[PDB]
This record gives sequence, structure tokens and C-alpha cells, in this order.
Amino acid sequence: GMTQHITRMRREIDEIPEAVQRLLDHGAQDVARVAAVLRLRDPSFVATVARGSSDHVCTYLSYAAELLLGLPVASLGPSVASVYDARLRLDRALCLAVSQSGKSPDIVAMTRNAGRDGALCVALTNDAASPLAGVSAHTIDIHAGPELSVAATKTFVTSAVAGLMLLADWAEDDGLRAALGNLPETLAAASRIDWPEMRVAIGARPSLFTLGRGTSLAVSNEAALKFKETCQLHAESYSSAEVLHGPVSIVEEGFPVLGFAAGDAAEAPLAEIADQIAAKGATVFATTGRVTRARVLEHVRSGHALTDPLSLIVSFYSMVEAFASERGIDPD
Amino acid sequence: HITRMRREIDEIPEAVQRLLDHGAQDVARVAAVLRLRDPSFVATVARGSSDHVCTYLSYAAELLLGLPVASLGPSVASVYDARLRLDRALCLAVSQSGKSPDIVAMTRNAGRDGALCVALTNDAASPLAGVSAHTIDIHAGPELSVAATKTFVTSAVAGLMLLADWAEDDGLRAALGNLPETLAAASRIDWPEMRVAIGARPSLFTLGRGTSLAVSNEAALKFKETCQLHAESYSSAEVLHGPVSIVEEGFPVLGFAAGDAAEAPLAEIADQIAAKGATVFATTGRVTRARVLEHVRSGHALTDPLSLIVSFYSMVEAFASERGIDPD
Ligand SMILES: [Cl-]
Ligand SMILES: [Cl-]
Ligand SMILES: [Cl-]
Ligand SMILES: [Cl-]
Ligand SMILES: [Cl-]
Repeated sequence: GMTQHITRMRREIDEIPEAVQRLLDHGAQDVARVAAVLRLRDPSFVATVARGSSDHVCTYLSYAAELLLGLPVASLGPSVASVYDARLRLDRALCLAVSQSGKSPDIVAMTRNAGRDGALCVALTNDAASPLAGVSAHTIDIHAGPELSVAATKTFVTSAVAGLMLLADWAEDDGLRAALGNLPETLAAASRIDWPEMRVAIGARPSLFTLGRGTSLAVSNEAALKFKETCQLHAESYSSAEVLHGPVSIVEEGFPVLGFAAGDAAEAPLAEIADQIAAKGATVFATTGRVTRARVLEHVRSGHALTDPLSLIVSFYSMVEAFASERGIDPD
Repeated sequence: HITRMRREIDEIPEAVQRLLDHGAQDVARVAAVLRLRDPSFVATVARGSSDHVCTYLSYAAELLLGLPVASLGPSVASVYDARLRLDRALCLAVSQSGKSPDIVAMTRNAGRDGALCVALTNDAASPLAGVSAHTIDIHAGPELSVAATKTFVTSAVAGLMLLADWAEDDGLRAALGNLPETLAAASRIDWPEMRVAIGARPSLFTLGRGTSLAVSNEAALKFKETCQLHAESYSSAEVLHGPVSIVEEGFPVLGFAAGDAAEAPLAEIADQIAAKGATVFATTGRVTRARVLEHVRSGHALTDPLSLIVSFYSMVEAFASERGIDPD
């Protein structure tokens, strides 16, 4: 009938592909200009400033910068500025600040101090007129549009895409630029996956372990965050290289395990651990054809190692929304 | 009949004294190298509890020396074998055994790529030592318990000694020098009221702000490892904004506050949470709603967290032994 029965979370997941398209179209110029400044200034290291889901974006971008450009990336605790007002040596540094609204006093303070202390500050934000924009040398509008879902899926995806576009223009990497260019298609496909077998597993045992290795650890961390946020159920993210050596036995917990595998150098080791876990009797799923014991999760590859995780997180978001809506949990 | 964990905690003060006695020359040598090298940044390489030590040392280096500190994901070397730009950097690797192939690989590659690699380890003959330019033996000695309490304290102390000598910081050196006395005092505290709260509602939330977040993180880890009960560590500036309501969970909250600029904001958030009905304890006499936890100050802001974590280890050991939990 006339009453619509689509959650805000789902509405925003179905807007992710076009949001990325708007960022690719409308943000291309600003991104190219900042990349030109970076090639000229030629900084020798990167500092990131962020909190919450924005910090998972920063983790993603830290792997991307290190793998593409070889630049070491330091995550700066905002208290260094906001509590201690320490003087840092940031000449020759890019400071990358990531924040949906750009209002957080701590993020603004750290970004302001970074500039004072020599860094070229670039903000990735959904509000170009925010306080953060005002303390940065450059602002890249992520073109996420208004978020009404607490999942804030558009903000995560577009933040990461904005940072990847910058890195790709800075590195002058045509393979990555091509993959980025095709993301709306890839993400559209990814949003049509909702992993019914995982939803049944979680319904049976309602907590979740996520795994990542290398770059995909950033989306594994994001996935655990948003699962807690939207479903009010417990989740924990681990490196697949550390999961078998932590405080608690993952297998003894009896909860489903989801391995985030991108088509990169970490795909094989992730698959290997996923299978080892499944061989102990645990319920394990992984986003790769390489697993022989763990269950293969439907996924869409992107054309490049660094864009692959964005496709996986879109599929995850879609799984979580379906899980919640069919159980009468409106995330919002 | 004391537990191995209690015996381990009791050994902490002497272990720190041996580090001061037998590690001072090695630390002074490396500090002299660094002081003249004047690296523009620091990278850290660690996993598990050693990564909490790295967090602690990251804050210490930023606040003392103004150098930004980058935590390097070991897969960058072990999986991707990426070429990094680490010219002139200090790369600090922290590992009890120094055997982890990922830690060894990231450190080896850090050196390959220009960093001066310094290992803080309990085994000077380990593979990690073998790929480092300098090795500082932490003098932790054998781990007696899964809590691995000496390893954490001595690793941090070794890092702090290095930073204090590099910075030529008399006040920090003084505090470090008195650590065995401070930590002996700290080990005699076991927070009985906290144990009652945790017994009643057996999960724990720990908080820190700035430097003390390192020990907050360590605390949650070791509570989980020793007791097999859930714990999670948050920045006090973020705890009221996370995906799950801390007050609504109904579990005790432990605020770690050092005698630094973060003490007041930690105490304020601790009181806000307490004002909402949660059971909150904090290591500061500045809270007026949350309960004050007995604690020993050390003579320097940067050494204060080591006192707090020793008291915490003592509380956990008492909590576990009383309830029939044998961590070991
Ligand atoms: Cl923010
Ligand atoms: Cl990893
Ligand atoms: Cl290790
Ligand atoms: Cl008490
Ligand atoms: Cl903090």
C-alpha cells in the first residue's frame, strides 16, 4: 500500500552507489587540486585525526597510503592537543582529519594544532562549512548527503572513497583510479547481497566475531562497530593473525565468525585461518573462494586490492539491515 | 600458599630494580645515539600486551619529545612486503620473547627501509634482537602467570628510561629511580570494594584519558585473560558516545587517572557516569560522586600509570583467588 516499509538504514544503503557517483563527479576537481599540492609539497609522513567510525576510515587509509606511497601514518590521539596542548614536530607532514559533521572540539583542536606545528591539514568531511573545515588548509567534501541512519553507511563509504581518490591522484595510479571509477557499479551489486546463511547463524547465536588481515582489518573493525550500533548485540573484530592467540577462545564462544577477505596479498592467509577455525567446529564464513572448509560468502570484487573492502562492507551493511528488519529491530 | 600471579606481582619491584641496575648502561647508550640522531618520527612494532606498552610510550614520546609516533601494522611487511619511507626514523619493537615472525618481519623491514631499530625484549638472543640495531633487555625474567605482569611493567619502564635519558629529564629519571618503592606500595592495594562490585556484576569497563588510556587498555586485556570475564576499555572522552550504553549495561567502571592534565577531565566523566547510577571507581581524589580508589603517586605524570596497573593486577589476583578462578 501507500505506507512504505523500508528502514532508513536500507534507504541509505540503496543510496550508496549514487552517493559515490556524486563524489566522483563533483569532488574530482577538489581532489585533483589537493593531490597537486601534495605532489608539490612532497610530505614524508602522514598523521590522521579522527574518532568513531571515522577512525576506521583512517585505518583503511593508513594501509592505503603505506601500500601505495610507502608513507608512514601516525594516528594522533586528540588529547595530545585538547588536553596537553603538546607541541609536535609536524613539518613535512600531511595531517588528514576525517569527520562526518566536523564539529568535534577534540578533532578540531588536534587538526588546528597540527597546522600550527607545521602540517598541511586536509579535512574529509560531509560539511564544508564546519569548524574543522575552518582549521584546515583544504577541505574535501565527501558528498554523502544527509544521513538519517545511525548506521551512517554513506559517510563511511564516501569518506574512504574521498581518501582513496586523493591517494590515487597523488600516486598517479591508473589501476586504482579505474577501480574507483567503477565503484558505483560494484557497490550497486554488493548492496544486492544479504548473506541469509549468516543471518540464520546469528539468529541462532546472537553475537559476532569479524576478522580482517591487512587493509580489510579496517572494514572488519567498522563491521563490529556498526553491528553493535544497529542491533545492540555484541561483536568483536580481530586480526586473523591474532584471533587464535587472544584472551578468549573464539571457538569455545560458539558464535559465528565472518572473515573479511579482499583480493589482495592477505586473501590467502585470511582464508587459511578461516579454515583452521572451521576445522575446530566453529561456524565460519569468509568473503573469498579460497576457503575450502569455511563457508564462501557471496561477494563482488572491485578491480583493485584497495577498493575491495568497500564492496565487502556494503554487503555486510545489507546483511545487518536484513537481519534486524526481519527480527523487528529498527536500527533507528 | 600464594598464587603464581600474586608471586609474580610481588616480584615486580625487584625486577624493576634489576632493570635500573643492569639495563641503565644499555639504555643510556641508545639514548645518546637517539639524542644526536634527532629522528623526525618514531614507529612502533608490537602485538598483544606489548602494543599497550607501545601506546603508553607513544604518548610519552609525543609529550616529552614532540615526535609523532606511528603504529605499524606488521602485515605491511609480513603480507605485503611494502617498501616504506623510514629514513632517519626510530623504530621501537616491543616483544617479551622476540620470536613472533610478524614482529620480526616488520622490524627487519623497518631497518631495511631506513629506521634505527631498537628492541625492548626479555630475550637478548632472540630473532628480534637479531634484526635490531640495538637491544634493551627489559629484565622481566620468566613469566609466572598468564597475566605476564612483570613483562608489561619492565617493558614500559625500559621505554620510559630511554625517553628520559634522550630528553635528559631529571624529574622523570628521579621517578623512575624510585619505582621499586612506589610499586611495592602499589602492590599492597587490592581494592576490596571494587571486587565486591565486580563479583556482583562480573564484567568490567575501564577508562583512561591521554597517557592513562594505555594502562586502561592493558587492564581490560588482563582482566579477560586472567578471569575469562568480559572487559572493555574506553577513552573517557568517548564512553558516553559509543554504540552501547555503559550505564545501561550495569557493570562497574574503573577510571585510570594519572597526576597529569587528563586527571580533571577523567574525574568529571567518572562523576557524570556515577551520577547516572553506575558503580564507578577512579584513581583520583578529585571525584566527588564516583568512589575514590586508594592509589600511590610516583613523582612524575608519566610513571603514575605503572603504579595504577600494579594496584589493578593486585585487585584482579585477589578477585580471582577468592572466587576459585585459577588463571594458571
Ligand atoms: Cl567526529
Ligand atoms: Cl592484520
Ligand atoms: Cl610478541
Ligand atoms: Cl576499594
Ligand atoms: Cl583519550
